[PDB]
Amino acid sequence: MEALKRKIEEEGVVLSDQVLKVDSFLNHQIDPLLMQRIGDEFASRFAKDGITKIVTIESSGIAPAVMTGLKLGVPVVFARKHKSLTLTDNLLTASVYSFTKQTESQIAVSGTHLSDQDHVLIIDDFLANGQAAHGLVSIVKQAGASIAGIGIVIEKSFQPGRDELVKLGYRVESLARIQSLEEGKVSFVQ
Amino acid sequence: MEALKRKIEEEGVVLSDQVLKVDSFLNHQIDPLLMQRIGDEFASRFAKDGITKIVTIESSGIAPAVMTGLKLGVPVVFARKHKSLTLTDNLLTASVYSFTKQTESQIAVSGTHLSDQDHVLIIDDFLANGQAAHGLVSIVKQAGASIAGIGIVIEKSFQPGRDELVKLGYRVESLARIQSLEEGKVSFVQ
Ligand SMILES: Nc1nc2c(ncn2[C@@H]2O[C@H](COP(=O)(O)O)[C@@H](O)[C@H]2O)c(=O)[nH]1
Ligand SMILES: Nc1nc2c(ncn2[C@@H]2O[C@H](COP(=O)(O)O)[C@@H](O)[C@H]2O)c(=O)[nH]1
Repeated sequence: MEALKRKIEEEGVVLSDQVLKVDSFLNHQIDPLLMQRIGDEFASRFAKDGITKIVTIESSGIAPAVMTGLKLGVPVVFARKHKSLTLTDNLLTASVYSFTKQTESQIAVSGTHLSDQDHVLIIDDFLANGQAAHGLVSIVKQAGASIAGIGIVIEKSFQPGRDELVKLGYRVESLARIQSLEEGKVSFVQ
Repeated sequence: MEALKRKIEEEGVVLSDQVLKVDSFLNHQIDPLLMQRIGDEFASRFAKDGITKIVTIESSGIAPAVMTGLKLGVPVVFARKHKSLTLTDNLLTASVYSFTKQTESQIAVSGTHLSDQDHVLIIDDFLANGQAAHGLVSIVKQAGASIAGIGIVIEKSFQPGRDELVKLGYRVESLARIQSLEEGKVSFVQ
């Protein structure tokens, strides 16, 4: 999206050659209109895939995912952080290593919100090493649901996440693909 | 909001005398259409208040706040969990005791996303004891901004939150008001 690309160029802040900060419009402060466009762009790409539900992870993935679900007319389920001490009957879980925090946590979704008849569209804000995406894929398959694809708002093409993810055979749609972050500048994939 | 009250009646699950679960459409799985209606209702109520920004807290408040922001045409800033062990200046913080998790945590907002020029609409999913609301109000005042009011999706009128905020001179707009959760049933305020 030229709209997303421009937002990144003028508002994004290059933390290092490995991290891009977009707190002004995606990760802390949210630009609703831009989110609507993002959701519409995602819906367009999966319009005829027969998606029945969208799955994301709290909390940055929520806005993009909700707008997408609004356009496609399907519910949105967001995975939540978990680790608690008790018996959670029918709870889909997965271990995810945070790329930005370098810590490991467990994400989860109540089994009751996903069924083997669901054809899911996974959505998330960033794609780096692919940990979060794999985690989501794992949760969806645990419910016996099928996966129509993976929508990413910003993908760092220079990181292994993308290549490792497409190995599974799931269609990966990244709205903005960054080739480099070197020299405090964002260069998109040509 | 009749549409919201019906959702609560048919899908809401009374957990205890103090907690209502609505994981099927508001807190885990999200119903986008309903979120949009909720967003428009809030926007309608504050249509002429001169709102410049919305402030909420991750993660359940995000969806209702974003739709409100889309309708009103303003940005949405969501407070995030923060380690009192961290630093970062200009950072606006508050201490919130989670009604449902029953644990204390620090929430924070980058001071760059709020200015004394702002006129804020605070939004959250539930109102119980007023803990989260008090945290957002503190953060907003820390930035020197003014407050139009607090939009709440589901209020438990039988708990102290609303009375406390009202007594403090804050406008409270709750779309659904519950008078009691006793006997495992939802009874709205008449
Ligand atoms: N803000 C921001 N978050 C990132 C960036 N790269 C990765 N992440 C965070 O890390 C997760 C993606 O990492 P991955 O699972 O792909 O290894 C996302 O949930 C996201 O919050 C980045 O450049 N900027
Ligand atoms: N799902 C759910 N969350 C609640 C309920 N009561 C309080 N909360 C949670 O607690 C916060 C409100 O509590 P308060 O800050 O007003 O004491 C909200 O952010 C919400 O996540 C409830 O009955 N059901």
